[PDB]
Amino acid sequence: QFHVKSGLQIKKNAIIDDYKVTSQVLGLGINGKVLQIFNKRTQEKFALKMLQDCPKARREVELHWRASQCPHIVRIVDVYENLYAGRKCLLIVMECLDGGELFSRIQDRGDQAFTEREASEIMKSIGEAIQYLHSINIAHRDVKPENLLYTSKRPNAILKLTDFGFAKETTCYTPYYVAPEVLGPEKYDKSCDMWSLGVIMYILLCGYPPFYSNHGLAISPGMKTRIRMGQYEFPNPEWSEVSEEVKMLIRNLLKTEPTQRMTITEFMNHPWIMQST
Amino acid sequence: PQFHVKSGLQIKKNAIIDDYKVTSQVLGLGINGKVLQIFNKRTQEKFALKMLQDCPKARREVELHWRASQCPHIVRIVDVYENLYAGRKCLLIVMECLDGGELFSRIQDRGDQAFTEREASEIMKSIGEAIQYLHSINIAHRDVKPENLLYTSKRPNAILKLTDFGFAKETTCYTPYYVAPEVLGPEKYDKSCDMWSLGVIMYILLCGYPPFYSNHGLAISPGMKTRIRMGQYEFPNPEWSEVSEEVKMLIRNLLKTEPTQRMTITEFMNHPWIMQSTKV
Amino acid sequence: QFHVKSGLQIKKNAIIDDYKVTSQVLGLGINGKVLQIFNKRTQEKFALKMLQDCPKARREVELHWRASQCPHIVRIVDVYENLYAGRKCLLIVMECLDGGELFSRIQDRGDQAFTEREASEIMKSIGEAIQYLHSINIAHRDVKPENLLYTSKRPNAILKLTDFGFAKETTYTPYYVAPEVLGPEKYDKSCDMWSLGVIMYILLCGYPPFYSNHGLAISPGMKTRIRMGQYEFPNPEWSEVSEEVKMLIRNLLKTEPTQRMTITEFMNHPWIMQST
Amino acid sequence: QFHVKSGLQIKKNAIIDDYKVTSQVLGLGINGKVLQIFNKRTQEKFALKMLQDCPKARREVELHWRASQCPHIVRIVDVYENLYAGRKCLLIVMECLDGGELFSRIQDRGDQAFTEREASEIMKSIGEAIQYLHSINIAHRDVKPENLLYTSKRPNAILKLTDFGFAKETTSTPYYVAPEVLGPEKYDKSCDMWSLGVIMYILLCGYPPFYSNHGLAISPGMKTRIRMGQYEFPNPEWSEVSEEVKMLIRNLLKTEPTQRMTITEFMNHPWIMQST
Amino acid sequence: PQFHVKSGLQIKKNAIIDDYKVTSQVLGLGINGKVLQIFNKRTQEKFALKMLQDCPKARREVELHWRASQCPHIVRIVDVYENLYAGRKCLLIVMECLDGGELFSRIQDRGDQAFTEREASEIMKSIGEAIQYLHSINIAHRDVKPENLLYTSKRPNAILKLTDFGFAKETTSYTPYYVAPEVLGPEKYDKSCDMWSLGVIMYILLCGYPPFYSNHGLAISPGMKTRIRMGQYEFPNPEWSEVSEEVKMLIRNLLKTEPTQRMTITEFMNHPWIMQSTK
Amino acid sequence: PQFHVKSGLQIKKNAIIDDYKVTSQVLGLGINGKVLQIFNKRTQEKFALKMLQDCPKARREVELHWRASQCPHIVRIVDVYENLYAGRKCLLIVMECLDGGELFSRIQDRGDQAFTEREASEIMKSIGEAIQYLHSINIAHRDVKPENLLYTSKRPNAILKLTDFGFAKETTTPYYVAPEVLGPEKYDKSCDMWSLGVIMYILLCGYPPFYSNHGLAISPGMKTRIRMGQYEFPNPEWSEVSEEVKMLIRNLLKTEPTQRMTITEFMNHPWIMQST
Ligand SMILES: O=C(c1ccc(-c2ccc(Br)cc2)o1)N(Cc1ccccn1)c1ccc(N2CCNCC2)cc1
Ligand SMILES: O=C(c1ccc(-c2ccc(Br)cc2)o1)N(Cc1ccccn1)c1ccc(N2CCNCC2)cc1
Ligand SMILES: O=C(c1ccc(-c2ccc(Br)cc2)o1)N(Cc1ccccn1)c1ccc(N2CCNCC2)cc1
Ligand SMILES: O=C(c1ccc(-c2ccc(Br)cc2)o1)N(Cc1ccccn1)c1ccc(N2CCNCC2)cc1
Ligand SMILES: O=C(c1ccc(-c2ccc(Br)cc2)o1)N(Cc1ccccn1)c1ccc(N2CCNCC2)cc1
Ligand SMILES: O=C(c1ccc(-c2ccc(Br)cc2)o1)N(Cc1ccccn1)c1ccc(N2CCNCC2)cc1
Ligand SMILES: Cc1ccc(-c2ccc3c(ccc4sc5c(c43)NC[C@@H](C)NC5=O)n2)cn1
Ligand SMILES: Cc1ccc(-c2ccc3c(ccc4sc5c(c43)NC[C@@H](C)NC5=O)n2)cn1
Ligand SMILES: Cc1ccc(-c2ccc3c(ccc4sc5c(c43)NC[C@@H](C)NC5=O)n2)cn1
Ligand SMILES: Cc1ccc(-c2ccc3c(ccc4sc5c(c43)NC[C@@H](C)NC5=O)n2)cn1
Ligand SMILES: Cc1ccc(-c2ccc3c(ccc4sc5c(c43)NC[C@@H](C)NC5=O)n2)cn1
Ligand SMILES: Cc1ccc(-c2ccc3c(ccc4sc5c(c43)NC[C@@H](C)NC5=O)n2)cn1
Ligand SMILES: [Cl-]
Ligand SMILES: [Cl-]
Ligand SMILES: [Cl-]
Ligand SMILES: [Cl-]
Ligand SMILES: [Cl-]
Ligand SMILES: [Cl-]
Repeated sequence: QFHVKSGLQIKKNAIIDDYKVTSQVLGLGINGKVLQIFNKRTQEKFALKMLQDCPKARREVELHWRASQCPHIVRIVDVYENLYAGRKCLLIVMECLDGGELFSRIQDRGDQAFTEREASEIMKSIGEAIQYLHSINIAHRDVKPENLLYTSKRPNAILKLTDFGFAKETTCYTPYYVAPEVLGPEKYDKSCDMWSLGVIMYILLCGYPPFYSNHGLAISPGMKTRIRMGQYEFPNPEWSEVSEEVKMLIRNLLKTEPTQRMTITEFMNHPWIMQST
Repeated sequence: PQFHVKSGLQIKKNAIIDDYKVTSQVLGLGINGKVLQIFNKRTQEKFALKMLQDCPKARREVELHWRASQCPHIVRIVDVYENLYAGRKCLLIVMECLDGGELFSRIQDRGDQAFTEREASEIMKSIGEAIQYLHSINIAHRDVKPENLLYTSKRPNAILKLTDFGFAKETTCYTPYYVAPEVLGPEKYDKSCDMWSLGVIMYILLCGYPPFYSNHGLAISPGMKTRIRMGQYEFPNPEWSEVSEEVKMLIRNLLKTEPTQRMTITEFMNHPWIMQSTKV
Repeated sequence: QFHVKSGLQIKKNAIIDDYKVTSQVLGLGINGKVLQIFNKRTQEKFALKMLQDCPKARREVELHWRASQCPHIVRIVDVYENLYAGRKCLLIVMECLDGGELFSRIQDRGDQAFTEREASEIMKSIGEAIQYLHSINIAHRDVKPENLLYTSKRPNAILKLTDFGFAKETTYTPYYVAPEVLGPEKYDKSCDMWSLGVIMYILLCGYPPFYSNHGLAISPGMKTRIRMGQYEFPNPEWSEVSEEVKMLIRNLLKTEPTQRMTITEFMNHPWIMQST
Repeated sequence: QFHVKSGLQIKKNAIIDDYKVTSQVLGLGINGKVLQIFNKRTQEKFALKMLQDCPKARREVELHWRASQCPHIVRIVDVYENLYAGRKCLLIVMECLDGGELFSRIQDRGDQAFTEREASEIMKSIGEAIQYLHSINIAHRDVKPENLLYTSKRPNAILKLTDFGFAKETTSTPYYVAPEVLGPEKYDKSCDMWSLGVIMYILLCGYPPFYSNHGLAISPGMKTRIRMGQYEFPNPEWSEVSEEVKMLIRNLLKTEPTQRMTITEFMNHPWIMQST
Repeated sequence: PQFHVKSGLQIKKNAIIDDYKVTSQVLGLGINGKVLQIFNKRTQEKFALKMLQDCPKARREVELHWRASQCPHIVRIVDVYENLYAGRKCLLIVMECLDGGELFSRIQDRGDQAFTEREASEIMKSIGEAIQYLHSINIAHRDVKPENLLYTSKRPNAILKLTDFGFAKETTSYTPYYVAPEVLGPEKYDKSCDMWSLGVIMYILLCGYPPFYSNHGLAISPGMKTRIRMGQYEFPNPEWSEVSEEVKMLIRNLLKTEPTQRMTITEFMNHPWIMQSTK
Repeated sequence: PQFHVKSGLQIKKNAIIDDYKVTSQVLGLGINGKVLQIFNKRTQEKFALKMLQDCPKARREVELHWRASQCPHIVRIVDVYENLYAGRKCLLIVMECLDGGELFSRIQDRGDQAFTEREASEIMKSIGEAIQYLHSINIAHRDVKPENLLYTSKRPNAILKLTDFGFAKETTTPYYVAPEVLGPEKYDKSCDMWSLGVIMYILLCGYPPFYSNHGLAISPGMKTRIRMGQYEFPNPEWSEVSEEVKMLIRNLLKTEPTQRMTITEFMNHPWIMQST
């Protein structure tokens, strides 16, 4: 169900005319740091992402804007094109997400990890952001708990997808019978986002990832070949009481062949995900 | 024919629904999009909305229509919006309403009767004013046909306006006084197809039927294609008996199969038969 | 002992020497209109498709000829190469299919729709035409009710696939060579399988799995529902429908063409072989 | 208007099975000599053009065949593809044109030349062959007295266009589509119109509008006179010649091909129309 | 119009100062170089010298001009020298002197009075003779204007001569009697721009002002440009009232915006209004 | 030298005549367009308008001028409009007025008298401030000359400002990275350094270091004297001129651009800094 949304109007006035820009770093993005800023008129707190103008920065702003129209993606308040040291730069003003990352909520749990009902609620809210992106032909390509931020510390807080630094747009017949591959032959794979959901889901349940380096390295040749081969297990200490329904859902998202992988529509209609209502 | 400084196109980014109430009543069907009926939320005034999915062809239609819009004989653009729908950008052209019906309708209403040389000269002058403006700003409409010329109102003082820039195309070291046109701006003869269309419309106004058609009611047939390529048409005596040598020769010059042999819009607008209905 | 079919012999004499060509339009094809003609000697009625000679017309005639050798594809009687208006043209003489299209038989049923046994018999006869094409490396690419015509109005009438206007040709130790090593294919046959899934859905309920909500021919919503695989089996009509046929439809309506069911798997499915 | 014509069926049997091929040369074409042959069964005399098979020979046969369907172009009886010295060759069997070339009837008249009435009739029959070719998108490109032969010596003989050695195909909202939008011309039919202007001039006085002053075949002066459009109507011969035909010639001898008269305009000109 | 055997161009290599006295008095300014006043050392006679730096464009101007020089209506080249000056090769074109002033001066001197149809047809006929020669030898001048047409002397029997081949371009890269022009030589450039220039000069001769100009006295304006492309000009009634429809139709045919619709030089030279100059 | 956050260029689309009264009084002539006198309709304030037809070179002038405009030594851009005229897009640059005259007018008014080392260093320092800004933001003006340096007012507190970006061009471990590794230069800023050397020479004596002996605009001799580096400091005028400024001129008039002095070295030279 889609509606008529407004287009992006890039403001050209200096951002300092409207906002007080502090040097408090709220976070670090793929293509730029996120600073804490304040509206000069309302005194309201906002987050500012600073990108040097270039084709990759123009893509991030453009794709984030189209996605922003969804309650599960971090809202863009304004976008400014300003000059600094004779170089153009894009300044994205976004809403504040003070509830912390999903990475933090995961670390705070530790070895305790989450229940199948707690994990299905988290996965359903991540899946709502992915279903929106995929429905508007956008693959996030960097879905991880560090990029999913809570709006507030409250128990009614919304989990929001952020950082479109790696995002990519993924795009003579009778309408009723036209096959999907005939309509839009895919430029990029959304299926990499499905693999990320499988990785996050596995972590939510036991507290560790399905693939890692045995000696705590960031990446190792062994970790790479285990990913390529699909070499992972559900260790018995933590995975003992976990249902074979969620074990099979993870198996379908961690399929090494992207065309064998589960789609976002299938994931959002899975009983284990829909249990949350 | 004097030019002035006109404003550039400022595409509005706010959602069109903030300013207008968009109805689903289809006012007409364009080359690249349907025209719907909308209402200004503040003034309650009725407007027409053309919806195009953003792409290079849609950007061309909006850009060329805007430059042409600056003429009283082309449908006026009130505003242009760039909005999102289904995660895709789209251009929404708000235009004035043309409730007087198409010139095609006024043509079927006349049937076998057709129009007089004074009535046709009236109509052809107003189409020619729209074409003279486009050609003067290096734009070839490329789809000049009665289904695209609409009347502003049903009144007898209504203006005939050119619409739909779905096929429009832009057509573009010496002493200024003496420089030949081909030296200034070399063009690929896109404008001359608009001159051919005037010849076809002129022929239909004077007799009720077209110079070229398929004998067995087909939409297009190989025989009809060869008749256009060869320049095989006639002025059947029942209807063309009373028609002057002057307008028959004007039609012969617009229906020249060789585009370089065809009459220009300046020559057409200065032809005595077209100037006969000119209020000096 | 040695099973071989004859090649296509394009006749060059004027078609009017052998047939009386009427202007009664029997139907409208992708690349040409079908006319009603009569054999001058036998007075028998035939259908004539007229194509202007060109590479696309030569492809339609060539692929339809190879397919014609199957009882489930409209038979070609003769092919003529004649001149008209100084242009070469291919005139395909075919058998008459007076039983009406499957589109008509579907519309005539309306909300009543078809039983699981009636639909499986229709699907099995469509599948026989597709299995033949795929076995000779031809993808039809326009499989829809409008291109499936019945031979006669009788209850023993055969459903035949027509119009090869979008058809396209799709093309170590022998025992162990994998299919992708022998003939690497474009992935054009799988769109025919999607078409079977759509026609099967329409048969069991009377409406398609994907349509524009506001009756449009095509809408951005309809496009994204196809790409996402957004369809359901509404409970009023799909209440008593078996989960066997629901699973068959799910496998043909897989958005990923490589995940889709092959014609061989479809023809060996118990619900399709239920017919016998 | 146009009708359904038969296509070309190239015979593969040896031509000597059906005809006796004599060595009497009937004429010399652009790409081959025309020999005198006889039907073995009927003893009837025919003309045979021999071309070595190649793309240019295939073009001549193909374009001549499409044109042959007109009473003003030399009729093709049969076309054979045979082998000689291990090379394929096309043998075109045509009807005999024993009435002599238009070149001969011109030379035989000499200084006497033709009347405006006689020249109008000749020009109308040449124009009928050109109107057919141009209507089917073929430019002959070698229109000249030597290529226009009479069927017989009788006064009711038909003048026929021959030799497609230089002929070339000129191509790849309905009511309002301009000609240049339909078929943008690959070649110029315009040069055949220039040739009609030259022949018409020769018919009225006995000499051409452009020639080399020192009897040469071609000279730099003759070339610049053609490019400039430098010709006149000398008073002894063109004194009593009407300004109607002088204006017709001026319109066909326009140096700018797009300014030149079309075949439709030529065939509807009162001076040409007067014959019938 | 017949042609004869002319001698080729022999570029002299001796220093020009061996044969001529070169003064610094500038006689005029050309597209590619200034025209100086020189004197033949032996005969003491007055000559004009164009100095071009040697390069492919200069070699083209000399080559093209040389071919055209073999005509009484084009400024004659007396000699061409290839010398070294400032360590660079250069071409020095010695031409005859045209002391009668430019046609531009004769036009300015008349002012509002302009020229009669008899006077204008004599001027136009002499310009047309230079263009007919160039077009016959496949050369388009491409800068035909009153400033490039100079008179031989101040006398009333003076000949008008075409000068400056700075923009000139060569326009070229079956049965003889019947071969069409487009089959012989298909165009490399169009001569028809020269025909447009004749139409403009003819309009100025008959009335005193051009058919196309900038309304605010600018050298060139977007309005002037679109008036040219469109073919937007008129024959204002004060001046064009008594002007014949024969010469107005001649101007209309030369100012056709479509070059293929435009009149050829042969048609122009055989037009009764142009031929009237010799009854 | 510190940089700050500046606003980007917002090209206005409304007709300029809605906000300004455009007069035909020509204030000056630029590289790509004439500068006219205009008045703000609301404030009645006087402004300068440069009119350029939209094209890549015009878009470059506006874009580079805008980035440079952020410096007090470059003519300020008030607004930029994109309007239509004769169906063609055009860029209308509204700038502040510089009514104090060009540096050129000041140099001509001095004549043979010339300027002392102290006032010539003051002029050079203010030109160098505009060049230091451009070079710091990777822009080479490429047309630095007294005609393009205008005074804001006739007052004694007037600022000398650089104008006309008609020839301007963009020229593009942290502690240890060499400049050539960071930004390898696309064009050359060093031609602006040569221009400062020429202007400095003129200020001190009244004539340029390179000129045509026979008063020509440009001559082959003048060209080879520039390429060779053939100039001198004639004794009448350059007798009491310091060897410090003679050496500064020698370093800016180095024929090899890589041997030439940078803007940072020029701005830190004692003779330039003497002004304070
Ligand atoms: O990288 C990880 C790792 C553990 C938890 C997480 C983790 C990663 C992202 C998120 Br968001 C949230 C958790 O990553 N490794 C590999 C490794 C090897 C050697 C030294 C360091 N690290 C890992 C470490 C310990 C375990 N176990 C100890 C507790 N009992 C069960 C198994 C499993 C994997
Ligand atoms: O299509 C047309 C047609 C007639 C009028 C118009 C027409 C088209 C667009 C506009 Br906007 C306005 C009129 O089109 N045909 C061909 C055709 C033939 C058979 C069946 C359907 N159509 C046509 C019909 C009759 C004639 N006549 C012959 C001469 N005597 C008068 C009648 C001419 C053309
Ligand atoms: O287009 C179709 C349509 C219905 C049936 C078919 C159809 C198509 C091909 C064949 Br072969 C045979 C049937 O198409 N629409 C959309 C539409 C909406 C508005 C106006 C026109 N069209 C449609 C309409 C109603 C339903 N409902 C039926 C009862 N349950 C709830 C949904 C479903 C689809
Ligand atoms: O070529 C021809 C020529 C004459 C007749 C024909 C001719 C050509 C094709 C056909 Br099919 C039928 C006749 O061609 N020349 C040139 C030429 C010049 C000198 C020597 C040989 N040839 C020619 C000869 C005489 C005249 N004159 C006739 C009387 N008035 C003065 C001019 C004109 C042209
Ligand atoms: O440029 C010219 C021009 C007039 C005459 C000539 C001229 C040019 C080349 C030659 Br070689 C010989 C004469 O040029 N302009 C334009 C212009 C407009 C405004 C200010 C400056 N210039 C001009 C044109 C027409 C008129 N008139 C209108 C019609 N009635 C008579 C007066 C006046 C001036
Ligand atoms: O062009 C110049 C010139 C002198 C001053 C300027 C000048 C240039 C730019 C600015 Br901003 C401001 C002044 O230009 N010439 C050559 C020239 C010669 C003849 C006629 C025109 N031009 C020049 C003239 C005289 C001298 N001198 C030699 C040394 N003793 C004093 C006189 C030097 C050069
Ligand atoms: C009190 C308080 C605490 C935290 C925050 C907060 C922190 C980070 C972001 C944010 C809003 C948007 C975005 S976007 C983005 C971000 C952030 N952080 C880095 C990564 C995930 N990438 C990105 O693009 N709000 C606000 N207020
Ligand atoms: C009461 C009432 C009756 C009719 C109309 C009316 C109908 C169609 C259009 C129109 C205004 C602009 C345009 S533009 C355009 C159009 C139309 N129609 C289809 C085709 C010709 N193409 C186009 O671009 N106004 C409005 N109100
Ligand atoms: C009495 C009677 C009633 C109907 C028919 C009848 C109608 C359509 C076709 C047909 C035979 C072959 C083909 S082929 C073909 C066709 C048809 N129709 C259009 C589309 C589907 N495309 C095609 O290629 N027979 C014959 N006789
Ligand atoms: C008694 C008798 C005398 C002459 C002829 C005769 C001579 C030439 C041709 C001909 C028939 C066809 C063609 S075709 C063709 C031809 C000829 N001649 C040469 C050139 C013009 N080129 C061609 O293609 N018949 C027949 N019978
Ligand atoms: C007393 C007196 C007054 C004038 C002249 C005089 C002036 C200019 C030229 C000339 C001879 C040849 C050429 S050629 C040429 C020229 C000239 N001028 C500039 C332009 C038109 N371009 C050129 O190439 N004679 C001679 N003597
Ligand atoms: C009363 C009064 C007197 C003078 C002026 C005045 C003169 C020239 C310019 C100017 C403002 C900007 C620019 S920009 C520019 C200019 C000028 N002049 C030509 C050259 C240097 N190039 C350029 O780009 N103001 C204004 N008001
Ligand atoms: Cl490891
Ligand atoms: Cl027809
Ligand atoms: Cl919908
Ligand atoms: Cl000769
Ligand atoms: Cl103007
Ligand atoms: Cl010098």
